[PDB]
Amino acid sequence: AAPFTYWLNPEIYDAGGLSRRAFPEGFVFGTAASAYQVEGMAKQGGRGPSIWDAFIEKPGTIPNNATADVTVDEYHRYKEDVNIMKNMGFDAYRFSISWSRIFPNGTGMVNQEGVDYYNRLIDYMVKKGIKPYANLYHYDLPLALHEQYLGWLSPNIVEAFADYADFCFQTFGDRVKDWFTFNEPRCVAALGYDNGFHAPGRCSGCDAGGNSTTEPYLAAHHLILSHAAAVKRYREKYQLYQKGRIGILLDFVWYEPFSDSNADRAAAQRARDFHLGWFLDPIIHGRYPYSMLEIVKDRMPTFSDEESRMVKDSIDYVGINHYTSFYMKDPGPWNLTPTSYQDDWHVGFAYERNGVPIGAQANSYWLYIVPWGINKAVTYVKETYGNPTMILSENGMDQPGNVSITQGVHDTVRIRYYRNYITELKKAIDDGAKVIGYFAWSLLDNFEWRLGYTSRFGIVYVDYKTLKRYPKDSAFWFKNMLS
Ligand SMILES: OC[C@@H]1[C@@H](O)[C@H](O)[C@@H](O)c2[nH]cc[n+]21
Repeated sequence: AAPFTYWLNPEIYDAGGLSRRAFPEGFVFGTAASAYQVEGMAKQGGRGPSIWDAFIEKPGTIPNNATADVTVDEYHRYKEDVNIMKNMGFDAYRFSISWSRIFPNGTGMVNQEGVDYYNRLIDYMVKKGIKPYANLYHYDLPLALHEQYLGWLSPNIVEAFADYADFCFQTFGDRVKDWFTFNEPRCVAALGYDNGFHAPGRCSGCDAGGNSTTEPYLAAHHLILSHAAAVKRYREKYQLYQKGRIGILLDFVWYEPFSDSNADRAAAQRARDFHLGWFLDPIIHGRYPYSMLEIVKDRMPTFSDEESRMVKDSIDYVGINHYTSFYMKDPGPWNLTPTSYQDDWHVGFAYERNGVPIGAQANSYWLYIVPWGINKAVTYVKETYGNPTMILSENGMDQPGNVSITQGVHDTVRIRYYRNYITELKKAIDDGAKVIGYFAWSLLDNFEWRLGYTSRFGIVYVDYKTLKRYPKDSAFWFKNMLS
């Protein structure tokens, strides 16, 4: 590469006073990824198609009709990837297992070739001293199940998921001691079924059809039951023998009141309710948020008594995926007519106060750089939910995809991002938050869902022509801070 690639960035060596000794004994630092975003071999090695394979087929879905058939090809270059992880000082890797790579049809026939891949992967991490954190679901429902009964929209999914979970616990649990059932069921439900932005692209006006007033609530409900059903398998059959732990990964945008009024304060709490409460209130309290029940009414399913008991306390810890924050305003008087889950929040978003933007915007349209947001979010979870064990399970930011190696590696904006967010995380911990780990999204630039390869989130740059890896300055910033 060009000489400027090798300029030594002084920011690499400013850890902002952070080290392992600024965190609890045993605190875990890792990176996070997902099966579809990094594996490749989408249509090979036995893997049956998922909803994203079909979704991607519609022209104009991914920019430049790009695909994840290869992406960064972690399927073949996992040893290199794990080696970078170890060399940069990380303790852990949160990956996901692909459901349809294990069960090409979602239920029934096991794909032994898929099982073999995950065994290779996990065994290699253990060999190198990287702790495996396995996530069971990251947007990749087997297409068959969507075809049979529309996947998350059917109560049939619950036992289908629990069986897949069961198999994974049986198969991988001798060395995986850290499980998550779902990555961000709120996005699975909202992007899948409210605005159709993600697979299977259902919504009120969408080509695929759908109903934004009802389907996201149906989906969310079945995701919760599926989580609880899977955890029940874990607890009853595996937990006391494998001695591991199981949680869920929940996204949480911080919602800050725009002003001190009762109205704006209530708006911010209302947003938290619909964004996080939706899943965390059932799991901690066995019930939905009050605001949701009153606003959404008949459109929300209800839990039976049995269901409520299965759902309550169905985690050993909660993963919080946190990136960004917004101001929240009371939007005036509310219609009235059901329109969508997002509309049901009855809030106004604001991105600046007194001419000052809440923060700089990263590449992604939704990502505003607001480090103090991570402190408020974690503290809120501490105060609202009885100080549960937490993992800060995703955090990072993106550069535009169209940049050269030479430019891509000097990501001092990302160094600032981490220094500042990790610093604000430390404060919330120092103040009592029971956070036991932190994971950066992501090790490698990868397939960014609807943004394709126009968004680079990695701390390692990937040349998509050659699949060669180039650690960015931020990787070295971690390496330095972690020793
Ligand atoms: O947008 C960057 C990343 C995605 O790539 C991940 O798959 C997803 O877990 C997520 N949630 C919030 C931000 N992100």
